Amino acid sequence: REHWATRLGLILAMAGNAVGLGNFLRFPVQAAENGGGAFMIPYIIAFLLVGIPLMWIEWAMGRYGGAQGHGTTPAIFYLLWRNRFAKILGVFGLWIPLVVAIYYVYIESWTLGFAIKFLVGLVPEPPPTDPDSILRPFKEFLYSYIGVPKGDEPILKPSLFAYIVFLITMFINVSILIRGISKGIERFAKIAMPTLFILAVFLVIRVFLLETPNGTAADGLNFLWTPDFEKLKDPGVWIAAVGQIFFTLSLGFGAIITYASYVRKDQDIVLSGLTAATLNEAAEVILGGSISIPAAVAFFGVANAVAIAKAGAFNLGFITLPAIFSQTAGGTFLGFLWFFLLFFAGLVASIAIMQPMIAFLEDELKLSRKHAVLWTAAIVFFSAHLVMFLNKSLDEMDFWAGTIGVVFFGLTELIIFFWIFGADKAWEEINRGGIIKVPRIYYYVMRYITPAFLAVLLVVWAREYIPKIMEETHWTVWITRFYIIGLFLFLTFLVFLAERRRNHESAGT
Ligand code: NA
Repeated sequence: REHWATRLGLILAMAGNAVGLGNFLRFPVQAAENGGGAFMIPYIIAFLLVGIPLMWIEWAMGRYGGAQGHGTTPAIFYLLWRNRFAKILGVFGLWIPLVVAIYYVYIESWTLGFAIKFLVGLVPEPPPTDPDSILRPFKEFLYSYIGVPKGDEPILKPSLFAYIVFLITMFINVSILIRGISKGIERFAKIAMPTLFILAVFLVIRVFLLETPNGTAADGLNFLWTPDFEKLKDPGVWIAAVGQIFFTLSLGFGAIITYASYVRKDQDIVLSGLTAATLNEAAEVILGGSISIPAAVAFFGVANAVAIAKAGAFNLGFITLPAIFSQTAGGTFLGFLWFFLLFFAGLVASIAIMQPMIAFLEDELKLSRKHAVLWTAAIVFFSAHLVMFLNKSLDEMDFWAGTIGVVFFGLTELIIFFWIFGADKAWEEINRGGIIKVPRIYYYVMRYITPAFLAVLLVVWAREYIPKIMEETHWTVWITRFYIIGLFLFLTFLVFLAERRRNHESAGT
C-alpha cells in the first residue's frame, strides 16, 4: 500500500489537488459577476469558517481511512458511522469527482488544444479600434473549436482537432496516473507547481504592463480589493463565494480524502494541510485574480469587463484574454503561455479527481492499478461524449456535482465525522501527529459554525433559488440527469459488489 515519498511532494500534490482551472478560469468570473471587494469579504470569511475547517476534516478522514487500507468514502464512512446508509451516502464521494472529472478534463482539453494552435500560430488575425471587431474572431475561434450550434438544436459538434486533443489529454492523464502516487503523481506535482507559479508571475508582470485610454491594470486591482459593504446583505454573493471556496479547495470532491489516505498514520495533516491550501489561495487571489480581470479592466474599463464575464464562463479566459493579448507585441505567444499555464494547472487538478474512482477499484474490488486507471479513463472518456455533443450538458453536471453535491457532501461528511463519530475522537484524529495543532476555536467552528453555515446556505439556496432551474429548463436536461443518475446506480452496485466480495473471502480467511 503506497505512501507519499517526500513531505514537500505531499504538500505539492495536495496544493495541485486544490490548484487548477478554478484558480484561473472560475475565480475571475465569480468575482467579476459579484462585484470585486463585495465578493472578497465573503470569500475570506468563508475561507476561514468553511474551507479551512473542512480541509482538516477531509485530511484526517483520509489518513484515518488509509490506516485501515481504505482511501474512499463508501469505505471510510462505514468506519466512522456503521451503516448500510453510511456506505450509500459515501457513493457521492465516487460520484461527485467522477461527474466533475467528466466535463473537467474536456475543458482542460481545450486549454491544451488552444495552447497548441496558439504556439504554431493558427490563431486568427483580427482587423488592425473596435472591441466587437476584435473579440469576434476569438469568439468564433472557440465556438468553432467546441462546435457551438449554428442552428436551433442543442447540438454541439466539436472539431476533429478538439476531439483528438481530448484523447491526448486523456492519455496524458493516464500516463501520470498509471505510475502511481509517489512515482506518477508526486513527481509531476513537484515539477508542475513551480512551473505553474513561474508562468503565472510572468503573466501577472507582463499583464501589469498594459495601459489604454480606458484604464490601467491597477484599475482592475482596486475593483477587486475595494469592498462594497452593501452587497454584504446579498445572499447570492455569499452563495457564490462558498461555491468558489468548495470548488477551489476541491472540497466535497472526495479528493483530499483519497490523497490523504496515502499519508502515513503518524504524519502531520495539520501543517501540510494548511500549507497546500495557502498555496492555492495564493494561486487564486494573488496570481489568478491579478491576470485576467486587470487585463480587461485595463482595455475595456470596469463595467464592460464585468459585462463580459456575465455573458459566459469561458468568455474571459478563452476569448477576451487572448484577444487583448493580440493587441500587444508577441501576444500570440503570450497567449500560448496562458493556455499552457491552464493545461498544467488543470492537469494537477484532474489527476486528483480521477484518483478516488481508481483508489476504489484498487482498495475495494482489488484491481491492478494499471486496470483501475484504464477503466476509470474508459468510463470518463465515454461518459464525456455527452458533455461534448450535447449543449449545456456541461452546465448540468457542474450544478449537481460541483455546485450542489459538493456542499451536500461537505455538510454530510462533517456530520458523520464531528457529530455521529463524535466530536473529540475527530478533534484528536486531526491534531494527532500534527507538527502544530488546530486553534481551540476551530473545534467550535467544526462542531457548530461550519455546519450552521452549510445548512442555512443549503436552505437559502433550495427555497429562494433552485426550483426555477428544475422548472424553466429545456427538456434536454433530463438526458444528463438520466445518465448521471444511472452513474450513481452503477457506482452503488459496485459498492454492493465490494461488500459482497468482502463477506465471501473473509469467511474463508
Ligand atoms: Na482552484
